[PDB]
Amino acid sequence: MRSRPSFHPLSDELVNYVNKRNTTWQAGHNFYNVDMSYLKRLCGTFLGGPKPPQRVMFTEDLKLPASFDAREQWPQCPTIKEIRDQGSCGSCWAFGAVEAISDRICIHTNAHVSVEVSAEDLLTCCGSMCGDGCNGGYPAEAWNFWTRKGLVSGGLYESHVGCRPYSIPPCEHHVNGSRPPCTGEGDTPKCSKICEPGYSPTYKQDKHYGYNSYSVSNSEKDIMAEIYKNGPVEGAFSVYSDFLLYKSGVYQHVTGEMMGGHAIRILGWGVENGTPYWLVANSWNTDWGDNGFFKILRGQDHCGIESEVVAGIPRTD
Repeated sequence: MRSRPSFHPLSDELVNYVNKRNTTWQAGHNFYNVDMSYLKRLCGTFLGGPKPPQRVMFTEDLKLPASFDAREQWPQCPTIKEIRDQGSCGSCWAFGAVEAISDRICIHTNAHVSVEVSAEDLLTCCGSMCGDGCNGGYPAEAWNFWTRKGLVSGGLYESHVGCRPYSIPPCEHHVNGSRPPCTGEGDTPKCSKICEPGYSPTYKQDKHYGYNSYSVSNSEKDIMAEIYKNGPVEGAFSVYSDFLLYKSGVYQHVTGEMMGGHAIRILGWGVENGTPYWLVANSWNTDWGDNGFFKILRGQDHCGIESEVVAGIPRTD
């Protein structure tokens, strides 16, 4: 083994090609002046590991809709619209986890009470359990740590929102070459069991605990029913070099190298011109894709999209 890290990103010919082929999506340049170490740490999820049981979806007598956008169902739970940034930290497994966890609280805690769960608290305080912090991690075990120990509040970098807000700064990858090259590097922040000054409750007071962690079957129908009945879920999929260039439409892998495994948050679905899809949000800001979101081919375990859906339900009262 010998992973060769370097640079010289996603060409134009890659974009141009993806277009001339006429797949269900159109490319463009998202990352500019970025180091391939960046693009890699961006995809920070290992695939498989410790699948949590199986939410035996009671599907039979549940006339699901043809299309659905969780942002439109629960409009009072804004966490659903929010797109985050993992920085050059393969903290995405922690991201899909807390992004959804955040929604579901507002949804199950009486669709009326929002809080941004700290991707920092989980990223830094979990441990081998979840894996390697910014170097990759197990989505399954994020949910599990939530249920296990809980997660305090904590919004975007320098947002000053919550117990522990993400201290890892984002890089302007979607812009200018005059600034510093975005090298995907750094280390995992140290687990500081303490909220920032200004915010009250304390840390222990602020910890939100889940009730259980579970796997949604590998079934389009089942996944749809988890999302409809309980809100967004967290999945994962293999990122090929062509995906980083996604701009709009329904993503279907055409060309590209197997960059790595990256986690996600599925919040909806639909059909875009005879092309069924899943409405998913990313952890690489609002400049990538369509306002941070992208649509991937549904019902074909495309890139493993429907094979790692883990979800959880919060503890009542």
